[PDB]
Amino acid sequence: GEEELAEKAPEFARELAN
Repeated sequence: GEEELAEKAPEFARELAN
């Protein structure tokens, strides 16, 4: 359940920083 988020990782790094 962590691969899908790592393979796609949609604007996750930014949303996570904004």
